[PDB]
Amino acid sequence: QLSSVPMLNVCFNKLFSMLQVHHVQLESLLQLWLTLSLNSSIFLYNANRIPVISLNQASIASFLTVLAWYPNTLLRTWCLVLHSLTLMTNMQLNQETTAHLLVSDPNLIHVLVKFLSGTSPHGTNQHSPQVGPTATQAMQEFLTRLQVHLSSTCPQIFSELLLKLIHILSTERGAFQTGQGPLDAQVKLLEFT
Amino acid sequence: LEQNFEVVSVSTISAVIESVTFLVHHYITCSDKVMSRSMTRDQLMFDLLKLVNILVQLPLSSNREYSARVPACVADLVLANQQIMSQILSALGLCNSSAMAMIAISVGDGLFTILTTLSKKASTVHMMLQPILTYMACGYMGRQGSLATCQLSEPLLWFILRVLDTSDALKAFHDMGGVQLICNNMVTSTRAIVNTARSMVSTIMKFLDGIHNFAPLGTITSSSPTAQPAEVLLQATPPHRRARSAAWSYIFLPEEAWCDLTIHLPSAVLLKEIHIQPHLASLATCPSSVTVEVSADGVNMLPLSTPVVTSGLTYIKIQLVKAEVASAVCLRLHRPRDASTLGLSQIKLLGLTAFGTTSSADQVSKTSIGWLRLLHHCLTHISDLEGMMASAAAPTANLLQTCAALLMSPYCGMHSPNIEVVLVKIGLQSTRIGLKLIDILLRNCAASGSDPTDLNSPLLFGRLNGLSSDSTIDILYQLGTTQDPGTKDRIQALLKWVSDSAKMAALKRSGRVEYGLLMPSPSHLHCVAAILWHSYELLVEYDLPALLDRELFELLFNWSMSLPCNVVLKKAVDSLLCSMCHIHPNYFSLLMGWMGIISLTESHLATLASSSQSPEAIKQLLDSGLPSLLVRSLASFCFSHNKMPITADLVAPILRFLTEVGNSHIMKDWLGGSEVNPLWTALLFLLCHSVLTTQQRTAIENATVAFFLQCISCHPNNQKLMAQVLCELFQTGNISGFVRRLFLQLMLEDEKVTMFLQSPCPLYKGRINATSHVIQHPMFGAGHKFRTLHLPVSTTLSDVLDRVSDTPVPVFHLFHRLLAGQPLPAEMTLAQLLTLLYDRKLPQGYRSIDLTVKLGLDESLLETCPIQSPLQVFAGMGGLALIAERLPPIPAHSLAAFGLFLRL
Amino acid sequence: AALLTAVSRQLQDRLTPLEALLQTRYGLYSSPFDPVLFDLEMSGSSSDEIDLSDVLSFTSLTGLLEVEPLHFTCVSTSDGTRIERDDASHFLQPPPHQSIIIERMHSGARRFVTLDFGRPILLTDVLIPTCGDLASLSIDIWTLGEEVDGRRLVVATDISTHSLILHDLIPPPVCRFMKITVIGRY
Amino acid sequence: DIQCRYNLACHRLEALLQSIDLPPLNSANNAQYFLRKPDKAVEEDSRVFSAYQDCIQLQLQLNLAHNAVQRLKVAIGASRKLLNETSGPEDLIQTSSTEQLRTIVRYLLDTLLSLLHSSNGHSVPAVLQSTFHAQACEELFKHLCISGTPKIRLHTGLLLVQLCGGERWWRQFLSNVLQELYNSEQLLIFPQDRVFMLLSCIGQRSLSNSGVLESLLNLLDNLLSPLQPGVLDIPMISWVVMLVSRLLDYVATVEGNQWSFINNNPFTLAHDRCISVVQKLVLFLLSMDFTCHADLLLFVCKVLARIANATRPTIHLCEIVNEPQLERLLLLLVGTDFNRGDISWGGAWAQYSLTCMLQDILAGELL
Repeated sequence: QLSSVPMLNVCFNKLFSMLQVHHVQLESLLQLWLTLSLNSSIFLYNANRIPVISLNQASIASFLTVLAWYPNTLLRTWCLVLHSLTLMTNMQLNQETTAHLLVSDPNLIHVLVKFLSGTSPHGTNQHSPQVGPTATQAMQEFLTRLQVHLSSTCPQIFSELLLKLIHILSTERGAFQTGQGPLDAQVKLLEFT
Repeated sequence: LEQNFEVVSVSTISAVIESVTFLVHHYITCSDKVMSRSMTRDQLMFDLLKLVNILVQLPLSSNREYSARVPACVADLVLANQQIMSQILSALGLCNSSAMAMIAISVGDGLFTILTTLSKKASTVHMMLQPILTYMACGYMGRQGSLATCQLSEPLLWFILRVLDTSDALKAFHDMGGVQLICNNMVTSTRAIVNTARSMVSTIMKFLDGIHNFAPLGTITSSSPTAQPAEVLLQATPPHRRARSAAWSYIFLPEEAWCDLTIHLPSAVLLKEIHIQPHLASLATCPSSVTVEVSADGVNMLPLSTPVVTSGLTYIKIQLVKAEVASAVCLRLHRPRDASTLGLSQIKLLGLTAFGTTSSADQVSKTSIGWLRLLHHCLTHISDLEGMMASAAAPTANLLQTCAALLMSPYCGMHSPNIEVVLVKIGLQSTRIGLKLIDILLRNCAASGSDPTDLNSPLLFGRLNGLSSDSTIDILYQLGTTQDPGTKDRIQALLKWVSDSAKMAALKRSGRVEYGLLMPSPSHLHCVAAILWHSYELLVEYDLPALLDRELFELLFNWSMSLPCNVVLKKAVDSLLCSMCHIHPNYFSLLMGWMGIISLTESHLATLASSSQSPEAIKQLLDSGLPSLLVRSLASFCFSHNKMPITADLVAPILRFLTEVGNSHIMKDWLGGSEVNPLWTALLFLLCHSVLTTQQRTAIENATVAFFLQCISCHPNNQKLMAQVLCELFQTGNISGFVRRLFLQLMLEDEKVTMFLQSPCPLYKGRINATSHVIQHPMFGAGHKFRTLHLPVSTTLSDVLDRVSDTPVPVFHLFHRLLAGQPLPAEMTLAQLLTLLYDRKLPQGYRSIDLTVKLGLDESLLETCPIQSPLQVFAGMGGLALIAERLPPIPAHSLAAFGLFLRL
Repeated sequence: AALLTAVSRQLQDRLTPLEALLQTRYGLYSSPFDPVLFDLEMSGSSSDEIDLSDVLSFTSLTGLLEVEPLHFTCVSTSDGTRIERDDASHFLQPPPHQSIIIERMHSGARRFVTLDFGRPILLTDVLIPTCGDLASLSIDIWTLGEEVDGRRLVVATDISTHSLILHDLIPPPVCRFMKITVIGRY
Repeated sequence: DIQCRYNLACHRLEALLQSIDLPPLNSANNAQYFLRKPDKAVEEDSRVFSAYQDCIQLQLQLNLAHNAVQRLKVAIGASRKLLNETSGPEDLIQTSSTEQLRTIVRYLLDTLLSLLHSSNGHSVPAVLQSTFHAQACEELFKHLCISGTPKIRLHTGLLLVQLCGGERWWRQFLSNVLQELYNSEQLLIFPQDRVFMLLSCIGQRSLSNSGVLESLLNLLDNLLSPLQPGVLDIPMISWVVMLVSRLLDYVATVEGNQWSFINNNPFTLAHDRCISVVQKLVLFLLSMDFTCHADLLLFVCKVLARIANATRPTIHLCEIVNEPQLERLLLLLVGTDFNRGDISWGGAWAQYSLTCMLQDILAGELL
């Protein structure tokens, strides 16, 4: 009879709180949250889908900080990040919308730089510097959902965030000058700007 | 690496060591999920580790600001820095055994060499021990208060063994408290880890039904409408070489850069390797880069890694470091770099399913066994520090339950006998620990806390109570036979367990912790009986007749009478009764008082024989005249077809009773006595050589052949008497069926002798990886030290020593009590040895040959003639000519002639 | 029901632990220790258990104990098909399976094999397995003369989907030679 | 002569049978012994196969020779064995051969299966209720299924389906039969697995009534009752959980699949009876350690999800688990305590089963 949605909110907010102290792994928690929010919604991922599991402001801030210093974030950890961040742009917080929380957070620009300058830092095997089509599409839907959610409220902050992204990539010791990072994701970001 | 660093500043060396250590730890901890194989950055990291190895060997100057111009070393400052040592120990922890097994081309060998050089160049031993203790205490990221332990890999385990090799390192390890921390980390990791053994679920699924391709079961789809269906790519048959035509060809539009191939497996399987075969005739059509998308749900593709460059490869093999479930696999293939067409020969998805015949074809890190490997090394490396390590491991809660669960788990990296040694020394440290270990093995095997609500306390639920294996038999036997103070309390606990099991069986019969008393192991009861027999034989200091109780003997008698005769548990209780009759001669007289002998059934006769296997009970049974009464009444029943009536159903239990009591040598001499001599010819007259029904006749036939074979077994005057009886039978037309039964099985089958081996070194070849209940006599004992083999007399001693142990240089040498201090040759057989022993003090027809195996006139023993077979004595008496007369691709004329010359 | 219950109780009483060990470990359910055997049945021949998933979603030869298995030798000439073996003490041993192999089969025609027992017997049981390749089958038996005392045992147009089964021959014929004519499907 | 050779074969087979040990599948070590099939056991089983083949061939030759001897005795003029009305029927059953008893019971089972297939209403007036009660059905099921051949066992099982499907005690019969046969306290040496496949089939034939699975769940929550605050045993609880899973899968077939990886290739139960079963299953899921296996965790997840979707009010995730217990369950899913780096808690299969478990519960609640 009682809805189990608020208990799931409490325990997932707890897990996102213990993300900072290395108590829980990031990529498995993101996969679990995405799987539950996708099935409860039927199975297929859609950008026009509100998650059933609601995360607080401190959970998103801890997630962005953990991403802001996560060493050698793998590429499909990054795709889990992009799909999850799209779903938190769909997510309502109980004020300020969560897309405004994402763009207003200073860690998101470092997240985007670390994605666009990731390349293959381990270099264990010979790999292409491009990220493939799926990561490019996921980044495109994430930026599109940011644009849609902040067109009415404040598009100037999103435009300034995009310009700061291009500025940080385009300076000296950057991804644009050194040639590192995906070409496809940077080209799609340029087309979106 | 070629340069030498002499007067370089210390701060530069420390910065280099810290930065390279962090870089190598970042390289090892962060690796791609997809590995693909067709100078290297592994060589770069290994040369960096070689540079750190050179830098830690540098001597240090007195001012310590700069290195020595040319005691103090740079390795001391490496040991002082906690971050560098934590990163090195963690980086060796994430390394598997596959990288280290090259022992030095990989980075794990570089970390091992750096750590070994740090151990060698340490100023004091405690300076090397302190980061190790910090890494054990910290866990994963310094976390405490939860079910978190640091991951111990096999290379890291080997490094800690090489650190704790020296005696001062072990003493400093106890001074730091590392033994308690190892035990607590063992308990918490055993609580945290669930076993991945295949268990009994996979057995039922295997009956109800190294990596296999699942591409033919799947269906391949492409989102491009112009693409071919590509179903030939999923075929299991590989395309032939130089086919000159692509199996599937895709035409690329100029705007299109990626082509997708999507394979939907019918069920989700574990996926390990993906093999893509390009067109061999033209590698221009080979894809430039391939990325792999997998999906556990099958509709939402979460891919694996970055796109792998596949240009100029005849075969694309994509291998996952981590096997992941995938019900659907999608493959995005890039446009070729030069050609505009995509040529694929075959696509293979290699993996394993769960729950089937396809579910078939590092353990230190997965399980909690490496902590007990360290505990075993600390206990058994040096005997002087052994007691003080065992006193260190004593106050740890739930250690014995964890060690027993690791003992009877499947093999997870370390063999069961060393687990047994750890359990023996922990139980032998104190009397309370010994009684606790006896309680765990027999009555209650569960955690002392036993709190499922707490969810962080250890719990040992899931292990069956009172469960037996050969390991626990060895634990109980070594606890019983050890003559340390507190032994009497352990024997009292064993006898209390036996008494409580008998009372629980009585209450089960009445129909009114508890599971161990409800189900006793027959092997455990036989082990208790063997402990009692060998402690009575050893003349122990504690009074073993005082520990035995008359009411316990009565309870065991009623429990043995209640069980059916075919039950193994009745044989175990009868072995306990035999041990108590051996220790107490009055117990056997009280037993015959219960029998009423001054109405016998089959369980009565079985209990009488098994309790009368002991020689004092042999003497008392011979003095009571019970086998005399049975032999006269049996001869009367034979003549029919003080006297006692014998029913026809009772006859074969009487013969079985006579066989089992005639296992002994005194009653072997008694069956050659003048009273029993009419019985053999009377049995031959009873069976009539073709009244009794057919099934009764067949059963009494088998029992008569077994009885005569037990009578004549390596007893030369008995087989001489049997030859006299048989030649008198043959002298008095054609060969009957039971006569041929007797001749073949009694006469032409070679005689087999029971043989008992005693070795101080434990023998492990005969033991297997299952539980079994083989009830034997309590003089033979139990455990890996004692072996019993039932072998023919033609078998050599070399085959015996090969059967008891592999022994692939110290050599095991066979020894005998009569042959004191004289080695036995491997070339002789058991028959020549029996001839020698019958020449010496050992009586004819002994129960078992006693051989002593100790690790390191023989030709005169080889010249000794073997024991004559019953065939040899029978043909020496001349009955072979008699059976030649009575008898009615080898040629048949050879056989007919051979019979005619057997007449001669 | 009452006879079923009583004979079931006695059948439980007949069981020995060694035969039960054979049943639970090797899947062998016939009793090897008991010398007496009541009946033998042969319906389809070349651990035994039934597939409980497939069945739970025939006619058998009965008797087979006073009669004797008989070795046969194809010393008589056969046209169109040769006899190859699949890879009274001698008669008490079972005969080997000798499946006939045609080097070329061609539809809607006639072929036959011919066999000899070597001595006159009384033949009572015929078991021919069903063969979906074949349309019709017939067998001709004779003794003394080839056609003087020749008699046809059976005509079988049912050989495609039914086995040719003769449970007993009530006038038991005296036979030494047989031929079996096989006709393939159209 | 054939009797002499047969008796020689029987003696060597009896000695070879005394050479054999057999583990009772009480632990995972005996299970691994059955899974490995070691080469010493292989050569022992090959020797048993050779000796048994010699015994059965020589027994068949002896019986053929004996009936030929009896036929020639008839040919002389001696009559066969004449039957006596003075002899009682009980000694007539007693003196008869074992294979004669098997053939008689087989023909009686075929005849009774023909009676239950009657043209007049598909019913039997007396044996449906009066002749077959619970005690007689249990005893006859035991005597023909532990001791009998698979054919006669299958026929008497389907016969007992026909007679006692309509009785209300069929569910208690099946739960009791499974409990006494598969108990670790039981010492009956019988093929457990073929009887288990028979038990799955005999559950499937009466599966349209929900009472059989209800009684199985009542048995299952009776077994997990030590775990809620007793002695708990893995094997027979695993037997019960497999029977429940196979019956629920057969329900899914008669009515792709999220639980297809566990497969090799009016039913709706009440909530208040099921909730204790599912809560004890959650406690068993959280209470696994190195003594337990993830191999039972797959079935606990599958059974728990199928029961949670099976009830007419779908079991919410609130009452199935406590909030610290749910936090613990996600710690088993995500968290460096239980899966560390490359190492996964119970492998990838256990984590996938836990994910599909939570997926099925949330899909049942939200629908």
